[PDB]
Amino acid sequence: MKVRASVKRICDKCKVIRRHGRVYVICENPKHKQRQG
Amino acid sequence: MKTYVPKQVEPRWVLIDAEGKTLGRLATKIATLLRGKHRPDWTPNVAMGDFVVVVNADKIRVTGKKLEQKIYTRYSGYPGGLKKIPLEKMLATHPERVLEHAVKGMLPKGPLGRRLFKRLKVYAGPDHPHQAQRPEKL
Amino acid sequence: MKGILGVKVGMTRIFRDDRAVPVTVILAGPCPVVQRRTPEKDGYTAVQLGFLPQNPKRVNRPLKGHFAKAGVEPVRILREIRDFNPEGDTVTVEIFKPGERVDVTGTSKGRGFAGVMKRWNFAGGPDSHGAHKIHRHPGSIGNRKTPGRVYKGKKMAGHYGAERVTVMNLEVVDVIPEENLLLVKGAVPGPNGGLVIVRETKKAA
Amino acid sequence: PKGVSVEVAPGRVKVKGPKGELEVPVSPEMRVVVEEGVVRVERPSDERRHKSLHGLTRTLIANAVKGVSEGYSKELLIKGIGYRARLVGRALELTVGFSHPVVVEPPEGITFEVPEPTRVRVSGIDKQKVGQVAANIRAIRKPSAYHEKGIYYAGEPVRLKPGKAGA
RNA sequence: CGGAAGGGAUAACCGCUGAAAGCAUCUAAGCGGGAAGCCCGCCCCAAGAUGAGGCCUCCCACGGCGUCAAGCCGGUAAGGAC
RNA sequence: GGGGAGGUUUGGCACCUCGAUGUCGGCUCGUCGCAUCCUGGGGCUGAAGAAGGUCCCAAGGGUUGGGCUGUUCGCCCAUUAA
RNA sequence: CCGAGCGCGGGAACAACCGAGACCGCCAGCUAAGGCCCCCAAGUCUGGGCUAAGUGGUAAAGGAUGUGGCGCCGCGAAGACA
Repeated sequence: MKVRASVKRICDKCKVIRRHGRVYVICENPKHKQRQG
Repeated sequence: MKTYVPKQVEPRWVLIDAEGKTLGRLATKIATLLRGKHRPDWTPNVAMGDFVVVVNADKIRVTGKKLEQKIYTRYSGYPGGLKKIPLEKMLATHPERVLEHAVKGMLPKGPLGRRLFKRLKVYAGPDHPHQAQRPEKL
Repeated sequence: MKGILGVKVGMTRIFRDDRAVPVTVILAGPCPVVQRRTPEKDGYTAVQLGFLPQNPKRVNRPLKGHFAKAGVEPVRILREIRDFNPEGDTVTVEIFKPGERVDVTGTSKGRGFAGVMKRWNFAGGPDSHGAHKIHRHPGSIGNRKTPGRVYKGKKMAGHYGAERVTVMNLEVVDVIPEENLLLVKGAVPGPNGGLVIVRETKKAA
Repeated sequence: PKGVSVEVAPGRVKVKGPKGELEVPVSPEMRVVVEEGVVRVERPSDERRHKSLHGLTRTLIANAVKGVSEGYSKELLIKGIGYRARLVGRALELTVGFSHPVVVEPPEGITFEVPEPTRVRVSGIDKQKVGQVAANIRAIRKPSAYHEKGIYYAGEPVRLKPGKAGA
C-alpha cells in the first residue's frame, strides 16, 4: 500500500489529517500505510 | 531650440537604511537613483546618478519562503561547475551580497551599467566610510 | 600546530625494534623565528621562519636585520607556518619528538612537457594492428555535432613535475639535532637540495 | 496560578514559579495579559490561522504554567532479561539489550531518578523537554521485538510469533 | 601515503510538546534524531578577485620650461636589465 | 479497463544537407540522466534472529577477466560487496 | 496573411499570432494592439474579491478535515458533539 495514488480511508482507524503536503494514511498494522508518491 | 545637456555636475551622495525593508522593493528604488531618473536632467550616456551607501543590509526582509527557497547560482566554466546557494546561506556568510546582486541585475548591462554599480557601496553593519554629505533617505 | 622547515636528502631502511624501514633524511636546522603576523593587522597568526646561514653581501638591503632583532638571514630566505606560534627563540629540529606522524610541504621535482599516457596515464595502444603513428596519442577528446564544445580541463598532454604539495602521514623515529636532521618514514618529494617543511599531523585534528 | 508569579513581556510570556522560571514565547496575534489572577487570551477574529494559533497558544501557556507547578511525572518501565540500571551520582548507567554500558546524562531543565534497574523514574520540570527525553530513552532501546523485551511508557506489547512467523 | 577522523544544515523516515476539531496527531508555531549524499574540516592553482587586497621593510622629494591647472624632462635613489 | 510520463527501440512525416554529415561493433577519451545493480538509509512484511520480499530517500564513488560468434542483441565459465 | 508587406510595433527572441498600407523632411499631437515595480518609454493609480504553493512560471484520469464562499436535512438549553 505504501506509495500509491489512492490515499483513501482504508482500515477505519486510518486517517488523513494532511501533513507535509502529501497525504499519508495513518493506521495500526502498518501494512496499511498508503502514501502520495 | 535644442535639448539641453548637463555640465559636469557634482555627484551627490546618499545613505539608506535597509533593515526591515523588502529586498527587491529596496533595490527597485536604489537603481532609479544610481541613474539620473530621479534628477530632473537625467541623461542616458553619462553617469551622474547619486552614489548610494546602504547600511546594515544584514537585516533585510524578504517575503514568502525565499529565506529557504530563493537560490542564487554561479557557474565556473568547469563540468558540474554549477554552484547554487540559498538566500538563507547568503545572509549568514557575507550578506551585503544579496542587495548587490539584486541591484546589479536592475541596472543597464552596458559599460556604464557596471560603472554605476561602483557608485553603490553596501555594508552589513550599519556604518560606512563617512566620506561626506550622505543625507539619509526613506 | 607546530612546525619547522627542512631540506631534502636520502631515504634508507634502518631496522627499528625488529622490522626494516625506509628513511627520508631532511635537515631542519636553525630557523630564524623572525616575528609573528597578527589577526588585527593580518587576519590570522603566522610566523616567518628562515633557515641555513650563508647570506652575506649578496642578499642585504632591507634585510629585516631591520625587522626587530636582526640576526641576518640564512641562504634559504624564509617562509611561514600557518596557525603557528612557538615561544620567541629561533627554533631548530627536535621541535617534535621521535615516533610521531606529521605532515610535509615539498617542491615536486620538475619534469617538463611530457606524455599523455605518461602525465595522466591514458592507454593509447595501436602497436602493430593499429597504426605506426598513434602510439602515444590521446585517441579521442570530444563528441559529434552536439555539444561539440571541447571541455575545459580535458586532461591534456603537457607539463608535469615542477609542482608543490603538502602531504599527510609520515612516521619519524629518527632525528639527529647533533647535526640538525630528521629521519621519517620516507616519501618526500623534490630533488636532494630543494624545499621541504614539517607541519603537524591531522589524523583527528 | 496561586503561589505562582506569571508575567508577559513583548511576544514572549515569561513564567516564574516556586520551581523556577521558564520562557514561553508565543505569537502576538491575540491578547496575552496577566490580570485578576489568571492570564487570558482573545483571538483577533474567528479566522482560520487565528483559531488554530489561539487554541494552541492558550494551551501552551496554560501548560507551561503548570510546567513550574510541577510537571515532572514521567518514567520508564523497562522489561526484558539483561535489562539493568544504576544511576551513579549524576550519570544514568545501563546495560540492557546491548553489549556495552550506556551513559545517559542530565540536560538543563529536567532531572533523572533511578529507583532500580527495571523501572527508572524521571523528575523532569518541563513537559516539552521531558517527553523528548522520554521517547529518546525509549528510542535508545526500542522494545516490542514481536513479543517483549524493551522499555515502555505504560506501553503494552503487540503480539506476533516467536520461532514461528516464518513460512 | 591519501579516500577519511570531526562540526552544521537536510532526504524520505521516526519522535517531542499542540491546536483548530473539549477527544487525536510527527504540524500549520516551537524543539529533537536522521544518510557515503549538501557545506566545511583535506590538496593544488588562484588579488586581471580591474575591489586589482594586506603585512615586513626600502629609497626618497625639484633636478629643467608650466607661478596658478595637469603635463613634461636629463641624470641619480632602493634597485633592476644586458 | 481507462489515464499518463519517457522520445531509448520499432513505424510514420521529409525540411537545412545531392557545390558529401562516410553507415556495424571494438580501440581510446569521456560525459550528462535516475526509473539505482554494489554501498548508506529508513518504512514495512504471509519479517524469530540469518537472508529475503517490497516502497520511497539518496550519484558520492564504483560496476571485472575470458571462450565462441564480424556481430551491439546472445550464450558460457571463473569470479565480485555488485 | 504571407508570396510580392523579411517595410513598422507587440509578442524575450519568432514569413504569415494581434495592430496597421511605409513619397519625403519635423526635436508636435489623437490614437491601434500590446501596455506601465523596476529593464524600457508611460499608474509601487484608485476600488474590491482570492490565493500562501512559485500555484503564477504550460499534463490527465483520479485522489484529498487544503482554504474561503453558496446551500440542503438533522441533532440544541426538553440539555445535544466529544
